[PDB]
Amino acid sequence: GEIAQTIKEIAKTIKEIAYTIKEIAQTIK
Amino acid sequence: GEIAQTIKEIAKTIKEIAYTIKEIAQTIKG
Amino acid sequence: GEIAQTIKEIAKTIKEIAYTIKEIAQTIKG
Amino acid sequence: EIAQTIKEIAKTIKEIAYTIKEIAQTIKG
Amino acid sequence: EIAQTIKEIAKTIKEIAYTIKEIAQTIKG
Repeated sequence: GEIAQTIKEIAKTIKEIAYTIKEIAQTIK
Repeated sequence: GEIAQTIKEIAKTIKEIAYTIKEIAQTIKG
Repeated sequence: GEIAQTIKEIAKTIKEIAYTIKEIAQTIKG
Repeated sequence: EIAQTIKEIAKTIKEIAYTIKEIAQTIKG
Repeated sequence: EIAQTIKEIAKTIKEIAYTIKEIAQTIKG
């Protein structure tokens, strides 16, 4: 359903952000 | 409908953030 | 209601973050 | 549970918003 | 599960909050 699919999309995108910010932390530290 | 529309707006904004943070990571990466 | 108000607060804060990360990208690289 | 979890998310996102503003301010002329 | 997905989002956002603080400390330190 539309609510479930949107929440899944949010969860996936937040995990992408978490991976990118970890890559930034690795480049800097 | 208000809940569906608001969480869609949140999803779109988070996708904007995901693109920008990747641009930042790439500029600083050797 | 509490759920509606919290989701509104989340949406507003994420928009603030999206603008700050765009300002970081602009300051670093334009 | 749902109300409390989304309140926790709202608070954590406000913490992130403060930290990202600190980063933006340090690098800005 | 809606509750479980929102809990997973809350956990990922807490990871992001920690990582961004580590980045801010390395840049400002």
